[PDB]
Amino acid sequence: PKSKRARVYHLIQVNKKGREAKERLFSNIRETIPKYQHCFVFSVDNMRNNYLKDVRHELNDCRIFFGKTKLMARALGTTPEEEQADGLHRLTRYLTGTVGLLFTNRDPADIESYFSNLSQVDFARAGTVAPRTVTVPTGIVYSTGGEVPPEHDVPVSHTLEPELRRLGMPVRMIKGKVCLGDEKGEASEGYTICKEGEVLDSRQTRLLKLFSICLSEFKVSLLGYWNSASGEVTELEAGKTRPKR
Amino acid sequence: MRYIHSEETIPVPENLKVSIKSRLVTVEGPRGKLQKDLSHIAVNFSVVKKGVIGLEIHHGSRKDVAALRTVRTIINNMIIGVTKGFKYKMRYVYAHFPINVNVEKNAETGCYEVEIRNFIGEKIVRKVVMAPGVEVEISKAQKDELILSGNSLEAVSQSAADIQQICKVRNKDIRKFLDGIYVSEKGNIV
RNA sequence: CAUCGGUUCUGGCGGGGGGAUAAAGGCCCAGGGAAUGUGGCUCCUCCGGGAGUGUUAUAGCCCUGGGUGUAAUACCCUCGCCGGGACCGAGGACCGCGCUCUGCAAGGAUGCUGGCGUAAUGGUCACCAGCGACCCGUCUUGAAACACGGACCAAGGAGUCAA
RNA sequence: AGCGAAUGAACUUUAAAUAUGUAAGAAGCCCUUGUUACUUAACUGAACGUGGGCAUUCGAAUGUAUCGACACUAGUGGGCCAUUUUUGGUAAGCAGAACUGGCGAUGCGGGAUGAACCGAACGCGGGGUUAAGGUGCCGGAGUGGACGCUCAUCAGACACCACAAAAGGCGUUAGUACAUCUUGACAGCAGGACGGUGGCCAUGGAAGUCGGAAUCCGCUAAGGACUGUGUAACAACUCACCUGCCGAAUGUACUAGCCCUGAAAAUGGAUGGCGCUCAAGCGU
RNA sequence: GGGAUAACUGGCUUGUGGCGGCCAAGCGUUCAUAGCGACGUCGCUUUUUGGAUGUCGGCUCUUCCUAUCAUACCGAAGCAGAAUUCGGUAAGCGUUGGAUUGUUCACCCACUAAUAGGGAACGUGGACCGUCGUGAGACAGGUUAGUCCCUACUGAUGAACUCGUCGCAAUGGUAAUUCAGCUUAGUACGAGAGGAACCGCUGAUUCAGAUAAUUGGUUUUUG
RNA sequence: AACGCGACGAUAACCCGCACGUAGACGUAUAAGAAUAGGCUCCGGCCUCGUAUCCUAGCAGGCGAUUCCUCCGCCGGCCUCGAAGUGGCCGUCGGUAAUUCGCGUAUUGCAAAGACACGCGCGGGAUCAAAUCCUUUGCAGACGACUUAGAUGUG
Repeated sequence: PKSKRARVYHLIQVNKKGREAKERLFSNIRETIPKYQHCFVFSVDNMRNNYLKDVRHELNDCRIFFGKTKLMARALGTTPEEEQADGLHRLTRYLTGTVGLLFTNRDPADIESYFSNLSQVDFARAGTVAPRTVTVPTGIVYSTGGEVPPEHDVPVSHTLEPELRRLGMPVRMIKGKVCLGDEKGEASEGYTICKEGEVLDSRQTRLLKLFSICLSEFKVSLLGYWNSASGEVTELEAGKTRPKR
Repeated sequence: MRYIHSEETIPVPENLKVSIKSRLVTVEGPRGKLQKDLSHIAVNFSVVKKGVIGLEIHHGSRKDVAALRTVRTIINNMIIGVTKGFKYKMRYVYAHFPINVNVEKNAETGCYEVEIRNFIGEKIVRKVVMAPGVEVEISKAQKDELILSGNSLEAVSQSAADIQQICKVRNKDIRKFLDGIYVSEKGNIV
């Protein structure tokens, strides 16, 4: 009838992918199943996956898929009756959460030797426990919020003072410089944005983002493999405790 | 379409005591007393679990089912206010004339009075009276910020809205004159 | 008031016929099927309550064919019987048609009882009440609307007489 | 209707409806035979005479409060409106014919009221039953029954058009056609939103985002030589798109009802009034 | 000279032109093509250098509408302040002249807060005829056309309810307007030139209702 | 509001004479408030329903018993009722089928003018308490109307 929200059409080039992207991902995974030897599965639980492009470049030999998990489960074959190879329906029992596949031809020991050695500091996603009490000083607010010494710090942009105020900080600007209390200093107390052991919600995650502070570690957990010759699977370490269905 | 049945759920925590006489719902908790009358809508109130209130409409239209969703959150807001409370942190900023704020709790009728001076140099005192049940204190953590606290969300939000409206600039450009008192933080006590 | 006649209004009852000799339905007999799935069984936040499996078990339902069965009932048509009320009584020897024939409800109301003369029943006036209801004549016009006459009463007053 | 009949409204085997001319016996028919003043090649026609049958179905139905001829005698010789058909015209009104009907010389019931609407025609009375119209009160008669719809900041109200549109309505209900969906629909939240490439021209500057043109490719799960905010340019935020969490139906365009708006002046006033909201409104 | 309509409007009127082309959802003779066709856009009017008004008035007064000029309130604008501009709610309260003119408007000038526009059956205080003319014209030519009642309201009285005193208040009318000065303040704001407002205080115009101490005016106290 | 209402002050009891006795009674009986997607309550339970609850026998309702302390009414006494004003309790007195009887009711025939007592008023006169006219006043006046004053005084 009536009293309904008006859909905002987007005058933009990129449109919905729909059914054609479904079968194309089905086709590429099937076409890569008999090409490579070992089928690896990895999990990235609550981390930004912007460095997954970096593991694309370094592992230029391999072929690594990370999309919808139910599609990747149906592509490998959930039941033992319908599948592309033996033991592939054991991997579909592994694919539960945010997971991806990794087809490789090299020695299996060399792969989790790399993935144990991979470590890059990342911005914390919402829900993790904060490992440090970070705090902007009570005076003029800089770009990094006092992480670097202020003698080597640049002041924060004036356009961010909308977003800093909206995210919760009681900040002002005097004479074009964004300051928390007085321009010289003192006056106010300061803003502590996260505590020890507090679960980080959305807003302080965004505050750590624009202040360029990283409070988390990006590591990708390898779960298991299936071999084309051997035909069976082995749980590496991760799926022993990780919920699986 | 005359829907036969529609129901909704209000969970109640362990430290509460809710009572519904006819539609007069009262929630008693750690923070105090809350009470409101909902006789203007036809709702069937029942208990269906250990700590679950049930609210049902029988043989209703779309607007009768939609009236159950608004009364779900009003009662839930009464549950939140009597458990956790509501806090509004308003902040007053000025360019040249420093706005002065004084809060005194009046002996009769028990209502806080917030009186405001020197709003762009005006000589008029602006006395705004808070609703019965909301407490106003000058914040000592941050400069030039007011904190309104209370159990009734409607009372604390109306008292905050009354302060913003009374210090409104008139006949002057609002792109140049940014003086006023504005709500900044809006959440709970705990 | 009783017994009648004419008209009329309104209640109740006994039959008959018809439709798919209603369609249904109850109780049987035989075959089939399903879930808004009975009991059972498994899982099952156990006064309790959900999920799944499985065709009558400790519930039942649907579809088809047959019997009771020419079943009942609804609906439509129809042959009658009894009660309650109102309005009316025209005509004045016999004759006619009839019938249940020692006379009848058959070409129109009799029988019985009571009331009525210091008033039965009427009249006129005044007024109240409900409903109704433009001021007459003339003239114009399709018509209204205009227009002319009307202060009131009595007497007079206008198609006549000759060829 | 057909053209598996022919031919092609102007086609037809057949044939409408619907109004509208003409006949349906005895005062009638046919032919035979004669004449004429008429006519024709000619009783070929017209008229005058001749013959017959059927008078107890004499040649459809229905009705028939008589019909016709002659003579004599009064009053009349206007129109208005509507339906249908039809001729012409306008921006729209409108003008003219023909038929029928109403009013004219006509009372009564109803439409609150009334020349033109609906019902129905008239002695004086009693009884019964209806029509048109009504049954909340004024007002006789239902606050009758069944299923829905509608809330109007002067709704609507029973027998009717213009303003008025391919119009505006985050009002409400019903329906139609396409599309997505446990291969997790739309909405939300958590995130990614890359690399050649600060792509080429312009130029203090212009890196996606003042302009002109082009608008390609790798990784993909996806990502535009960019939807907006922004900067002097940057940066940063965002959208398109994509993934994780939840979990079941959605969402686009039209259609039909009822409702709002779709233009209003000026003494105070009108569904007839009161008033009516699961109506005392609207459809059956 | 003959014929024909007794006469006009009464859900009339207002703000957005016409013509041709392109596009076009729908409907239709059988289908968006027999064709009807809005919103836009294109061509013409129309572009590259900045006077118009005939009979009328003129004034007061009453009442109403709003289509609002001012005064109150808000929304928007590079709206810094000041001054404004556009729009919306609003009829409570007010609402000019002068020059010029036949008269008005337009324009110009002055004052003011502004000196808006309308309605009130558009409020209350010849008509031929005759005579002579006929290329046109007339007529000291004619006669004729062509209207004091009732009542509402207000004021003052008023019969009856025993006279008189003190009251209540249904209903009806209803009233206040606009400007300025002091302080805020030479302050916010501003490069400068300039330049507010709220609270508080004091006057003035108009309007309404009273009054005669004082100051004018008037003298059937004829002092 | 001259056809709305209230509080208050002072009145009109005598005597003589005479004119008449329902815009609709017939048991003219019945106080919670409040909600209606709830409420009442003996705290047992109850609610569609006023289809309820009180009263109701007796010559138009007699007389006398047997028998009963129930109901009704009048006066007080003490208190209560004020939105446009009443009931309660106690005491006296009068009446009183909750049970059972006896003596009357008739021929007004099957439904359709006597006496006594009490009110409402008229027509006289006498007894009150006022108002108006009268004379003065000028706070008032078109004329009515209005403010005063006139009975011994503060005239």
